[PDB]
Amino acid sequence: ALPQTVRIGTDTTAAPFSSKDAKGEFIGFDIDLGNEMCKRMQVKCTWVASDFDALIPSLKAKKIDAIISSLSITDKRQQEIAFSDKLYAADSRLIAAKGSPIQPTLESLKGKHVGVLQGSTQEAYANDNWRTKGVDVVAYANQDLIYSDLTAGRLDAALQDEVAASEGFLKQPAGKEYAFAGPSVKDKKYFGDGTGVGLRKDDTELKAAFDKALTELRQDGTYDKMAKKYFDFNVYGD
Repeated sequence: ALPQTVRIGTDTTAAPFSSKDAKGEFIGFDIDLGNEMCKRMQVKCTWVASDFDALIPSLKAKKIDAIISSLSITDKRQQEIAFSDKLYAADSRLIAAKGSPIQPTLESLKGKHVGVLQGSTQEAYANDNWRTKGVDVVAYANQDLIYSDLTAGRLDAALQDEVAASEGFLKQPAGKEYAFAGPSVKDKKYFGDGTGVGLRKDDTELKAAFDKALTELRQDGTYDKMAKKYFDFNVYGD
């Protein structure tokens, strides 16, 4: 049977997906999707704040019943847990000066100076596709110096998480004359097949319930209306 109340863990340091507001309520697109799905499932849902690295251990231990915390659908996680259908994309994307002809391709980037945060999935993507194929990819300890070097002209482009970059640098003053160069880069290995509700593999009824609500709230326009509160682009992706 479904839980009497579904405990959903989430990391509230992740605006505009999951944070706390001035009255201590959970807010964001993850919260909006979770709340809207639980409603269509006709099940009680309780949000549970947790560090991100605790979420999958708490789920396996049955301390919670789902995870909605921008949890990327990767094959390695798919070895230990289940996911609903995709909630939205979590892909990466190049940033460069406005007007840059740069594309996220070997052919475009060869000879260009590309920065990535050391230890990130962006660095990993950049290593296999670009660094090892002869692109000058430089890893950085701190994101602040990536952007500083970009605006200084020391880099030509930075590979960043799309939404993080869209909400951070590109809305800050220093990013005013910067834009995404080309489209997002998609790769399940490194960025997952979007994010989804994390669930225990044995909880097949719960997965079906989330997937069903999610399809209905997408088809009747609710997904698009809720996403418009935070994003001026196709956050769902393909």
